[PDB]
Amino acid sequence: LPMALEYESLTDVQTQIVTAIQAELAHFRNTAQPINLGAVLQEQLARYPQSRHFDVARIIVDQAVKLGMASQDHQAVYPVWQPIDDFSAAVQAHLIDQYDK
Amino acid sequence: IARGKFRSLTLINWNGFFARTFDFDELVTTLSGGNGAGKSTTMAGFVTALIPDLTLLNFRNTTEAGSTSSDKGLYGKLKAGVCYAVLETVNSRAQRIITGVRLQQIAGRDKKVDIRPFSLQNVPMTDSVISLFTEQVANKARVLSLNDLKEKFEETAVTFKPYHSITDYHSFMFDLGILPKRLRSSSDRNKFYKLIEASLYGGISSVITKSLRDYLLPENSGVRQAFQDMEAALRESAESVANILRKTIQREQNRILQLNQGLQNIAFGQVKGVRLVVNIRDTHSILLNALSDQHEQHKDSFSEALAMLYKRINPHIQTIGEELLDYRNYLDLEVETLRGAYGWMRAESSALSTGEAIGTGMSILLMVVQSWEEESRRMRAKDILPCRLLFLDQAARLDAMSINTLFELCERLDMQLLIAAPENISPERGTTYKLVRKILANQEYVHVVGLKGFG
Amino acid sequence: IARGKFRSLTLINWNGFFARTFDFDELVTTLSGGNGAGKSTTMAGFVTALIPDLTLLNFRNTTEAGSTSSSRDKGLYGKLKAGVCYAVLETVNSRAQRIITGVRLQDKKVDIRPFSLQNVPMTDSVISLFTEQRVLSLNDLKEKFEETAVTFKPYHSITDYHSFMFDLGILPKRLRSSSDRNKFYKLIEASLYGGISSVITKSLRDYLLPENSGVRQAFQDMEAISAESVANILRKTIQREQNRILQLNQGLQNIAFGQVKGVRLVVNIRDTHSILLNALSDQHEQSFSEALAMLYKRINPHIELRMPQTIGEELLDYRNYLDLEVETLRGAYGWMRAESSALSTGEAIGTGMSILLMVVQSWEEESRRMRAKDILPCRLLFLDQAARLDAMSINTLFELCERLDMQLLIAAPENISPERGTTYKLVRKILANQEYVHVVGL
Ligand SMILES: Nc1ncnc2c1ncn2[C@@H]1O[C@H](COP(=O)(O)OP(=O)(O)OP(O)(O)=S)[C@@H](O)[C@H]1O
Ligand SMILES: Nc1ncnc2c1ncn2[C@@H]1O[C@H](COP(=O)(O)OP(=O)(O)OP(O)(O)=S)[C@@H](O)[C@H]1O
Ligand SMILES: [Mg+2]
Ligand SMILES: [Mg+2]
Repeated sequence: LPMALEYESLTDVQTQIVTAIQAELAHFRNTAQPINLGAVLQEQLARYPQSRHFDVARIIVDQAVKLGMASQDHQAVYPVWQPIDDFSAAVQAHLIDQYDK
Repeated sequence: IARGKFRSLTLINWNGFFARTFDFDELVTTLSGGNGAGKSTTMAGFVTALIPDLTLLNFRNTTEAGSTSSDKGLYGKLKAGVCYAVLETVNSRAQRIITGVRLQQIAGRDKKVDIRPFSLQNVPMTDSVISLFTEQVANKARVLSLNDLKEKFEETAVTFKPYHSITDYHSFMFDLGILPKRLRSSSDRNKFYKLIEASLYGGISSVITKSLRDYLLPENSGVRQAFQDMEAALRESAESVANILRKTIQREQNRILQLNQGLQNIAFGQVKGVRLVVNIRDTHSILLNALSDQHEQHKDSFSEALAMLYKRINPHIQTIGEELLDYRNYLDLEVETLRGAYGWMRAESSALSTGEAIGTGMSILLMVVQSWEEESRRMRAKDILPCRLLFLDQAARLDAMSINTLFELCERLDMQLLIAAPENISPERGTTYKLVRKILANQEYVHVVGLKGFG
Repeated sequence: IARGKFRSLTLINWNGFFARTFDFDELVTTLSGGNGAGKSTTMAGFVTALIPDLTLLNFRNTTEAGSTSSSRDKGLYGKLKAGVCYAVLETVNSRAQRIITGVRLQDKKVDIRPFSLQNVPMTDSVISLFTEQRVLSLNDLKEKFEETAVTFKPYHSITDYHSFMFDLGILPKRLRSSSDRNKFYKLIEASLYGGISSVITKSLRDYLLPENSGVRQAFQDMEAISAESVANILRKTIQREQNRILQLNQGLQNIAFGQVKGVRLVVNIRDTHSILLNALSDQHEQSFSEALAMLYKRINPHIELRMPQTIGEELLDYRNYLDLEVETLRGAYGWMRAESSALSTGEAIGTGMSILLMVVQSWEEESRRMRAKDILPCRLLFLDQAARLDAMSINTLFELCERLDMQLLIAAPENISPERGTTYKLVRKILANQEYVHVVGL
């Protein structure tokens, strides 16, 4: 029966990506220019390699929402699957208009 | 061989959901979000669209799964006015199908609600599922009633058919391969619904363990029928029955023999295997052994006759006669979970952990369907195939190893899974719908976002 | 200004664990890893350490929440090995006297016999206080201590164990009879599985408002008459225990679970019983338990049986006068009676968890009388599969302990655990076909 005790550290620079993405999107708040994730995404992917592709998405989305809400989202209309990449991945969401506070 | 798949469960005027469509991926559809979002309810709407039978519809809480204490769950999730819950199907014949349920609250005195099943055929792939129940007045949506739907289509290449009896609804879906089992009698509906319910709360659905042979076994309507008749002729046979049984059992035992093989590289925690060990009651085993080698003839109702024979082997405990014909009665089914400890062990919740149990449970369910479908090949055409789909609300209970294994499975056999991660992290393979419940004028308002293709 | 808490849970010989020490965190302890790695089981003994009662210990599986099917195996047997096993805790009284409470463990039935260990030095790892170079059995160990400095007590009846822990500074309640313990374990169960404890709600007043054992004895004797006094008593016994709750509420106001922004305890005075206290209050006409049984025999209801003193007896238990109700908040109609069939998985647990605090809080205070004024009982709950709670939801939980001076043991199979507090990672792997679990921290 042996027994020691070892602790491991988890370093996730995912926090920087968030902050840079925060301001990157926050940038849209200032100006009435909405946040079309069909463009915000198709462009942002071009920066970080497809290795951490997914993760970047979620956060741009997660962040894109905590900032507002689509306007023609109460006009009951099926959002079209706006594609990105050269391959498959796509995104579904109307433009993000009016703000919250 | 083409196989149908659901494409969209669009809910209308529901709790926090006005006109929000839900596109299902070829395999997995993960509902991402925070607590009290709309994940579960979204499925609630789904469940409903299939089994609009209120009798069985009961949305408890994932904090109560063995609650045999039947307030409800279906009312709230809908707002005032007219609502819906519809399904988009891709029939093996590339036929778009709109099987849906219409809802509308009722006089506020008792939480009661109404349901009218309906379907829409030949719906130009040009129009969105949501553009079927909407108008545009003064720039604010207007949900329309079924009598409104009728008119907008009355004269068109599009066919519409309101239903009265659930059976009409059900049977329709089955005819076009949306439903695997024959939903004729209401008792059938119980079995089905409970499976769907079982997939949800996750785990070793107890109710589907006691009557374990009531789900995996076809009780041949051919046997009783054809067999009896032989007697109608005899009057005006001996052990030709004994042969029928052990061959009919040998048959199905070969059926089960394989489905198991379909579950070997499954790894959930410690569970490295789930099988359907098929045992034969000694009571009947020696009877089958009796009506074979030995021969003490008493040719005086074959039913009645056989009965007396049970007195031969059984010095313990008419109705005995007949019952003792059906394939089933000559068995004793069970389930086992493969580990690294004592080889295989009868499946036992008390002996398994949260995860280990869900997987096993999932399995059992996988098997349920992989029995109903084939057991229906006859009553179906050679060119139609049902859809296979299950649930796993609160799928966070599964780590990475377990959850991943669930994938390789659906891919393994061809299926879809509307999982739900109360947490934001989750599988990169498949579709992801992130939800965010917002407040506008003190009114619920879920916020959806789509992601698919990553892979 | 004092405080007591938990320092470490300890297992011995258990299935997958030859001997492990989990040092309890200051505020919150968490367990994460792969499905079926040794999480619940670790808590299982924690539950088996506090309540060594085979009649109560029944670890069904999550998937089965409200299962009244007590036919199956209580499931604890296969959770350990064979031969000699142990369950032990390390708590620090308000006095700071390191205590060691726990029990030995060994068809499919399980034997169990509790014990204690006082005046033990801290500079000695309890781990070696049960291990030898092998495990030196109960009989070997009693000699260890005798001459030296420590107190091991071979407990006969379970009643004493508790009657020993409470007197020291652990149990927030007087576990006297089975009645008393049955309810305890149930709370602990409610913290393990979560959600609104179906059981507690249906009998709220039985886990919140205690009995003033005296109003019963004193009352009856006297005659060996009265008037508006007995009535008077109840009133101030109600409004008192009512303001008690009032405060318990004012604490859980900034909770955040899904859409639940609050929990409360609506203390209401039954229509029936209400009328009695208004009648005895200012009016009058024509056992004293009997007299009452007649005044109630005027107010005409539905159900109608009865013995005059079993009735009056029931009308001297101020608690039977009140009828509690638990309510949650929402941006919606807000203040609505909680309802399992209403709140989502998260909301459920959040609320459920809240009430348990009412329990413990109420209990703690319920016995500051029969306990040293220098000691402040240790409070702690559970939460298996906390993965069901999102960040906001989990944050709030944390913030609560820092509000209710308490400790919380959680367990999330999830690979993502917080950061506020020590955290353990467990990974079980096959070795010689013998169940083995590697324990490391992160
Ligand atoms: N019968 C009901 N009555 C009133 N509100 C309801 C009812 N059923 C659901 N809701 C609402 O729906 C929300 C819960 O939605 P769910 O879809 O269960 O959420 P959830 O996202 O699954 O949460 P989890 O399970 O915690 S991850 C609550 O905030 C309620 O206001
Ligand atoms: N009654 C039992 N008999 C024998 N082994 C058992 C019994 N109950 C549990 N186990 C074993 O213990 C393991 C589960 O241990 P637990 O500590 O409960 O796992 P868990 O990590 O809490 O589960 P989750 O919540 O699903 S991640 C399994 O791999 C089983 O082999
Ligand atoms: Mg567990
Ligand atoms: Mg839910």
